[PDB]
Amino acid sequence: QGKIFIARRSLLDELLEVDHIRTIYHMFIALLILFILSTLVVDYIDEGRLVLEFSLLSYAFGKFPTVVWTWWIMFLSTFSVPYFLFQHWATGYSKSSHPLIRSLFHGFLFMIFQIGVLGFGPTYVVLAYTLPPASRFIIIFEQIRFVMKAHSFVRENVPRVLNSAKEKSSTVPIPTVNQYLYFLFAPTLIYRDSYPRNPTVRWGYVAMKFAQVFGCFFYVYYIFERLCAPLFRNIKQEPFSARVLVLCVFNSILPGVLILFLTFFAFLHCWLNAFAEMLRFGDRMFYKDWWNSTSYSNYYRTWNVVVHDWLYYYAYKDFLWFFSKRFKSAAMLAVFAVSAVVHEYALAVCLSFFYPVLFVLFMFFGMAFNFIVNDSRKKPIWNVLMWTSLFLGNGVLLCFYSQEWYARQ
Amino acid sequence: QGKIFIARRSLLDELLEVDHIRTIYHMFIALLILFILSTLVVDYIDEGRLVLEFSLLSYAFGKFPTVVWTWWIMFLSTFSVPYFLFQHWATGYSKSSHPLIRSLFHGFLFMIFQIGVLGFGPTYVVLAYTLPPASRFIIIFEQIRFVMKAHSFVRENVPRVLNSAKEKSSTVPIPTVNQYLYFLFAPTLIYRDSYPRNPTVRWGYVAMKFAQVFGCFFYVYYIFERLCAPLFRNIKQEPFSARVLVLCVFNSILPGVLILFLTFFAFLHCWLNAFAEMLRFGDRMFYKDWWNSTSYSNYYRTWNVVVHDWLYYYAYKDFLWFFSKRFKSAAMLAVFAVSAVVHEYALAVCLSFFYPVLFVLFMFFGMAFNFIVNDSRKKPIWNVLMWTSLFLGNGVLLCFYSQEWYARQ
Amino acid sequence: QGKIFIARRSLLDELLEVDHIRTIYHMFIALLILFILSTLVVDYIDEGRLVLEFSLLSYAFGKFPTVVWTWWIMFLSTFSVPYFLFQHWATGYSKSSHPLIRSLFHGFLFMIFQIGVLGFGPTYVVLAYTLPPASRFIIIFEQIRFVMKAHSFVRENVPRVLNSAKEKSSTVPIPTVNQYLYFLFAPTLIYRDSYPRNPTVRWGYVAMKFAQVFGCFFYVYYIFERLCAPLFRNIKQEPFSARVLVLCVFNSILPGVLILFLTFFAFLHCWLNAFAEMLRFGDRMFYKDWWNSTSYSNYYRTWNVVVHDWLYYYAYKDFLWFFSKRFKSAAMLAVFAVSAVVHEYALAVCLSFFYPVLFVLFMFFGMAFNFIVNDSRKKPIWNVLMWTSLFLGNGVLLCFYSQEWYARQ
Amino acid sequence: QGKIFIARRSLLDELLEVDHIRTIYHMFIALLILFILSTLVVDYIDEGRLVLEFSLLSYAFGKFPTVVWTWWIMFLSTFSVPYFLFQHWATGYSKSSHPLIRSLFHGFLFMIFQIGVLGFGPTYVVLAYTLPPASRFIIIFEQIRFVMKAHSFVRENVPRVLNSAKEKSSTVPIPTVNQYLYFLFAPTLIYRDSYPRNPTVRWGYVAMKFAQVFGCFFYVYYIFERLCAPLFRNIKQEPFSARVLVLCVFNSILPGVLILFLTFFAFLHCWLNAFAEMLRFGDRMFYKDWWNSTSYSNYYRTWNVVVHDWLYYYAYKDFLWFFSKRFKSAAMLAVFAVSAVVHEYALAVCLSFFYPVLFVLFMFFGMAFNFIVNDSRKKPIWNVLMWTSLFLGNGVLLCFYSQEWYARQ
Ligand SMILES: CC(C)(COP(=O)(O)OP(=O)(O)OC[C@H]1O[C@@H](n2cnc3c(N)ncnc32)[C@H](O)[C@@H]1OP(=O)(O)O)[C@@H](O)C(=O)NCCC(=O)NCCS
Ligand SMILES: CC(C)(COP(=O)(O)OP(=O)(O)OC[C@H]1O[C@@H](n2cnc3c(N)ncnc32)[C@H](O)[C@@H]1OP(=O)(O)O)[C@@H](O)C(=O)NCCC(=O)NCCS
Ligand SMILES: CC(C)c1cccc(C(C)C)c1NC(=O)NCC1(c2ccc(N(C)C)cc2)CCCC1
Ligand SMILES: CC(C)c1cccc(C(C)C)c1NC(=O)NCC1(c2ccc(N(C)C)cc2)CCCC1
Ligand SMILES: CC(C)CCC[C@@H](C)[C@H]1CC[C@H]2[C@@H]3CC=C4C[C@@H](O)CC[C@]4(C)[C@H]3CC[C@]12C
Ligand SMILES: CC(C)CCC[C@@H](C)[C@H]1CC[C@H]2[C@@H]3CC=C4C[C@@H](O)CC[C@]4(C)[C@H]3CC[C@]12C
Ligand SMILES: CC(C)CCC[C@@H](C)[C@H]1CC[C@H]2[C@@H]3CC=C4C[C@@H](O)CC[C@]4(C)[C@H]3CC[C@]12C
Ligand SMILES: CC(C)CCC[C@@H](C)[C@H]1CC[C@H]2[C@@H]3CC=C4C[C@@H](O)CC[C@]4(C)[C@H]3CC[C@]12C
Repeated sequence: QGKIFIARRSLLDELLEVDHIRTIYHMFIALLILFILSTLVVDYIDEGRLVLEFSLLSYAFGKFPTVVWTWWIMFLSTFSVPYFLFQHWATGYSKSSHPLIRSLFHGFLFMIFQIGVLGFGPTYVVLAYTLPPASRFIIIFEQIRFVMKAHSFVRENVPRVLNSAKEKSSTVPIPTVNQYLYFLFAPTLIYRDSYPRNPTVRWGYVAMKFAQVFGCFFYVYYIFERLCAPLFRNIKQEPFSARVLVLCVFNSILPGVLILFLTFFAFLHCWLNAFAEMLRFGDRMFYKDWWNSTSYSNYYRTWNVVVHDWLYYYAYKDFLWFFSKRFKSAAMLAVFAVSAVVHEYALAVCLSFFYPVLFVLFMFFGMAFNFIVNDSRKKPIWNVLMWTSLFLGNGVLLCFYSQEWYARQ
Repeated sequence: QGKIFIARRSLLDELLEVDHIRTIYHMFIALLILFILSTLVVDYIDEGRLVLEFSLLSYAFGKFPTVVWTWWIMFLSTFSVPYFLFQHWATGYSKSSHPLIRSLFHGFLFMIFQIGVLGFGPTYVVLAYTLPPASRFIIIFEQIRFVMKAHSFVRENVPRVLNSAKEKSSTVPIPTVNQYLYFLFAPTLIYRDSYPRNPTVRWGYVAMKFAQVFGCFFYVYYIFERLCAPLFRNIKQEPFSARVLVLCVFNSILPGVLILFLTFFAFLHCWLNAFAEMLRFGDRMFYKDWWNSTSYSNYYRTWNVVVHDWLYYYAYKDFLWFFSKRFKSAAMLAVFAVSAVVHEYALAVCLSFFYPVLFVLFMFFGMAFNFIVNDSRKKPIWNVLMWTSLFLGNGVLLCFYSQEWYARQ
Repeated sequence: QGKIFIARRSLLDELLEVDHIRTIYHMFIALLILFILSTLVVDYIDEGRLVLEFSLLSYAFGKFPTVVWTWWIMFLSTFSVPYFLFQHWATGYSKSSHPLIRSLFHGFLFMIFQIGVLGFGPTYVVLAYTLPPASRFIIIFEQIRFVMKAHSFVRENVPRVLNSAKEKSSTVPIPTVNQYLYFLFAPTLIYRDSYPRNPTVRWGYVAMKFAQVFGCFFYVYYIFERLCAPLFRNIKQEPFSARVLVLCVFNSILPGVLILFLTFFAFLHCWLNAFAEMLRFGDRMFYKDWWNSTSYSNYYRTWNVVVHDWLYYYAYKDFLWFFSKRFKSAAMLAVFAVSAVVHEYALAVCLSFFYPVLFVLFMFFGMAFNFIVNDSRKKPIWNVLMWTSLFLGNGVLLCFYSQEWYARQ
Repeated sequence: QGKIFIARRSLLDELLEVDHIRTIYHMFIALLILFILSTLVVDYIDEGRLVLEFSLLSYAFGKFPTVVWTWWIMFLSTFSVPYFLFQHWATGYSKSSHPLIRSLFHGFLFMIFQIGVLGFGPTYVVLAYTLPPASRFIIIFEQIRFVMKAHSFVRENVPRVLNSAKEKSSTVPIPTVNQYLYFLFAPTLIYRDSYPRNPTVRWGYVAMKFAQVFGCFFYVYYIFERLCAPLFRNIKQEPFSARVLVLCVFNSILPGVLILFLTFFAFLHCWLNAFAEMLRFGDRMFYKDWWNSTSYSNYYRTWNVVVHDWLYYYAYKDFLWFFSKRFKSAAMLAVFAVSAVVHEYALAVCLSFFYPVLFVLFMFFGMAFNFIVNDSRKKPIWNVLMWTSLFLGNGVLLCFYSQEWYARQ
């Protein structure tokens, strides 16, 4: 039982040298160049000399030093406190000084840490110090990382000591500082001990990926500056829903499709592969072929495997363990709820306004796209119906939120 | 020396079942559905119940009886006259009734046919009897077809009779009229006798291809409303060239790439393979792998093979035969001159206005791109600069021609 | 039992080179020239320089785009639906998924196709969308063709599958779609597989036949002006039935015999042999020697063989199979009823007026002539009474229908 | 030299049992019946009871007894006088009582007989006794017969005695009364002695032919009564040549074609075969296949052979003998002149009015159709051009003459 790690290459890495997929890479590079050329020409003819600095990224990433030290103190807390609270179980169940009291005491001491440090601290600085929207996503992303890393650490290592406590006069297994610190930078949220590793670090591989991530970040910026600038920055007259909403949703698809592809490739594939090569890591199978998946049969699992496995093993299966067996119902509702609640919250903090049609779109449809679709469907038309729904869902998302953001200015 | 036919499949047809490119097929199907849904919703809320007749295709495909009018007279003339004039060499050089004068007499009669009946006839019809754009294109496209088919027939069969005439008292080779007629519907412009043929015909294949061509034609129509209509039909105020032109070119790039991909797949693969399957034809190498091609060194010989072969074998090589040896300049400029004038002729007749920037764009840059890039460079950066040049070239093409067409009213 | 095809030539084609019947060909050619010369001289002295457009054919062959409109939808439907419904018996009786109900279900679907798409469809088109006479006749003629072709396809191939179904675990015979399509253009309404075929095609033959059919169509047009126009177009005064009717019938006999001979030669021989040569078809016994035939005993089976065979094999013999044995009365009246109603239907739709004297003339006399004359009489006096009956019958037909058509305005 | 007689059957007699030409016989019988039925019905509804006697034939054949005795006295004169004048040469050149005087004396006695009896006598009775037009043709026809029979008798038998006169003490050959009287009823105008004869008279053959001649005569009457009655008996108003003349010529073709066929079959073939069988006669090759002849190459010779041979041997060849050799000019003009002069005269006597466009049509065109056509032409198109010219020539003839006849009443 549990996830088992096998030394594999990433799917898209081996699939980017077929000599037909490398074309699409070059097409997107060519479109990056043509975006840059267009923006530089337009900005040159509008003003005097060409724009030196971008000016959006200065506002978007505003008070950066306060993001650096709040990340540092969050990193120091999640490194020190969970490890020290678990190292307090060095005695643990060996002497057994009245069990049932100390177990739930240290359990409550873990919970007050989880809420007190990561619940308030990250939210307090972003809300109180009036940080800008793009810069706030970094703190919230890293918050959701470290709360997962801490709970994963506690949930996996407790079974070791709790099983080993039955054996009398035996050496208790406790994780060391080195391998836990290694896990806290690793690109997977499952085990603590002896990950499958590669022989040597290339260092040219990590350089090319970090260059692609940089190129992707600029692409995402230029997407919002040309695809989402002209029609959201400008509009303010005859505030009616007669036809303009359908066209605003329609014209926001083509930006949304590229944003979805860039946010995948930049972060999920390219950024994690770079850290998986820089720091020795062998699995690299953290996404799968969702491209030809039946709608939401594999798409749920195959999109992010690292965060899916987190939810599958420690939220879904632990819920099923707590209720023993036989539901396939409110357990499925609870894992969809917590996933939607984490998203709506993360988005709500950054723009400081609420209006989550996102939750209704994740709650109503996220159920609909699993219960009335099934996994056994094999017809290719269902891939079309997935890709229709994904296109429209993301287009409606980007439209309504960027409308709402510029509406409050 | 001449082209040698081998029983192959179209590379995309072979490659479309690899399970990653069938995604891209479903991506474009899904975008068609979302384009149809968007247009039907907008039309419903705008006017009445829903769109009954499309309104654009009614104007564009206007006087269609006077196109069938044209095509059938054009088909009967190009079937009857070229073969009958060549079959009149049955006596040929065998009798030798004072040769050299009768040969040039029949050559003159064939030239008078080519210019008077196909060069002047259908172009007089479309200009004299007023026809709308997209309807004229059928007449001029099918005109250029039958001019090539007629020239291909005579030029290949003259060497047979002349070589057979060298050795006197022999059975003069004249192709039977089932052959040539088969060629007149076959999807290649090269040989007469014994093409490679498949053993059976599927007919489910051709039904799927004509279904796709029917879907592509609509896709292309949907392109003109939801993708181009707003920015061309509407704009009529403040006639200045300050920032609007660069924006209009940039906004017209993204429809452009889709038009280029749809006109490629629909005609060159799907429609042409449908005829290549319905009729028994075995070669089906109408286009090579031009996706992963070096920039402009080989794009010309891998984009459209059937037209390239016609040019390379009958215009280029015949010019090199006439000038004997060693130019690679007069021949290069001659074939470019023949192709670019015919393209300008094709696109100048339909809209009845001239503005041949398309000619100078193909002449000036198309030379450079052949000569500065070379076939010796193998680095992938050139492929990026091909896609950059093709995206910009097509975006400038569609923008400027539409700007000019809509400006004449 | 069924018809057995043997490689023959058309009897007239064989007989046209006997050197005395080639005179009669030249007699009718010479009369065409003298009809053209007479009409051109009259038109010159009457109005202006000469007749530019014929004026009758402009009205008669009126809205011809909405006929191609019809024919192509009708051709695609009768090609696709009948074969696909029959091909759906690929599973057939081999699987035996509860037979007797699915067989009648597909039989019902085929009946709904036959009535709704061909019985009601084209007749609705010609009546709803107003069309002139001689243009409607094309739609209803080609309608009746595809109804017979569709019925002939199913009725011949059902015995194959049922006899093959008796012996289980065998390769179910289903005709390939090159066959049937070949049949759908072949000039006979009987078999599917392996017709007798000639070794080569002449193409000078078909050019001569289409030249003759083109000449015959005009001959028939020339008939309506110089032969009928004066006595139908003009007469409008003193509405009495005193002597004018007998004179009008007598004057309409001599055009009648020419119309009967031209409609025979042009369509049944010349046009049908042109298709029988252009396409490879070997039988060509579309009509026997009905010239020297006993009066009405065998005229029916020697006049038009392709329609007679369809009736005799699929209407007459199937009715005798259904009623088992011994009637020669119910079957005779049934086939007469089917033919006379279809003829009246064909001639009632085109002029939109009814007056079915043609039905009672075929019913009352056509019975008598079959029964009183018999196949046993061999005296030449009966042949005289056939030609007397046919001359009078056609003269009364043309007179009364034209009288009625010209009277409705 | 001279015509040589061979025992042959008539061409159309053996050709009327092919089983395809017998059809045309039955078609013309069927049209005879339908003509009779139409006329009897029309005459019944117009008047009281149906017409008992025809009434036209009573006027047409009026004073018949005076035609009988003038024929009798003409027959007695042409039998008695030429034979007695030639029997006066029983001495002839035997005693030779001053030759050169008696030869030209008896030659002048023959000429005064020829002119005095047959020139005046026949013309005198028809002009003086005011006989009707149809009845006059009998006297003129029989006049032209007996003048030919008499000149043929003299011209052929003179060479016998004139050659035999050189031999001394030899029996002179003189024709007997029996064989000359036999010749005077025979259906050929060439020899006097030992015609090729058949074994036995059938008597059923002559009965069938005389029945056909009677049926043909009635057909010719009904042709003039229905085809030439309604439009020539009636018309008298707005006497202008604007368009009516072209239509009157056009509508008179179809009568003219049947008149030409009936006057051939009735008289030439059927009437002569009847007398050729009744009275023993073996040649019967007095017409040939003119149906497929090149225009006026064989038509001149092949139409009537009996009257052609008369002109060829005794007018044309005797003229060529008198001028020795080498003309092919005024001899050809003279034989065309005498032939045209005999026709125009015969037609002029019966209607008593002159107006011969017939002579201009025989003189101008009869030359044109021999000198500029030639005999060596072999293309089938020339048969069409003959049959066009024959149709128009006879149609113009019947129109203009029957117009002129009713114009003078
Ligand atoms: C003329 C045209 C076919 C150019 O390609 P091309 O004529 O085939 O080029 P060539 O075959 O003459 O050049 C041969 C050289 O290319 C190189 N080469 C490399 N690979 C080669 C290969 N597989 N085959 C041939 N040559 C190759 C070699 O150096 C070779 O040298 P060689 O002379 O020893 O053979 C092409 O421009 C044309 O006809 N039409 C396109 C123009 C047009 O329509 N533009 C519209 C606007 S985009
Ligand atoms: C039904 C129709 C084919 C009549 O001909 P038919 O059905 O072939 O006549 P049958 O073959 O049934 O009659 C057979 C009898 O004819 C006789 N007969 C003579 N020669 C014969 C031959 N060569 N073949 C068959 N029968 C022959 C025999 O007595 C034979 O007797 P049998 O029963 O022992 O065979 C014909 O009327 C028809 O279908 N359509 C024409 C009607 C129409 O459309 N009229 C429009 C107005 S004109
Ligand atoms: C795409 C085009 C610029 C091009 C690039 C490189 C090489 C070639 C040929 C000549 C070998 C072409 N030209 C072509 O393929 N013409 C045929 C078609 C075509 C395309 C556009 C036009 N014009 C509107 C000019 C005419 C024909 C393709 C789609 C339909 C037929
Ligand atoms: C000539 C006709 C009355 C006739 C006599 C005897 C036997 C038959 C067939 C049914 C075997 C027919 N019918 C026919 O041949 N129909 C086909 C055509 C036809 C003729 C007339 C009409 N009408 C205008 C009723 C329809 C079709 C012939 C010429 C064009 C097609
Ligand atoms: C069904 C309708 C919408 C027509 C869609 C036509 C589709 C099938 C065509 C249009 C353009 C085509 C693409 C052209 C470019 C490439 C790049 C190459 O490296 C992989 C194949 C791929 C991705 C092609 C696959 C098929 C394709 C996507
Ligand atoms: C700044 C630039 C370099 C970033 C571009 C990111 C590129 C490499 C990413 C973005 C989306 C990706 C694509 C996502 C969808 C598919 C469909 C699948 O069937 C084949 C791979 C393919 C075509 C992927 C290949 C790589 C891809 C095109
Ligand atoms: C009162 C009735 C019986 C008289 C009818 C006379 C008939 C028998 C005559 C009149 C004209 C004749 C025709 C004249 C023309 C030709 C053309 C030839 O290539 C075949 C014979 C044919 C077809 C003849 C056959 C017999 C014919 C039809
Ligand atoms: C070229 C144009 C004017 C079309 C003419 C069609 C001709 C060739 C057709 C029409 C009617 C036909 C005729 C129909 C009747 C018969 C009677 C038969 O016993 C001999 C053949 C014959 C005489 C046919 C020969 C060919 C024919 C005359």
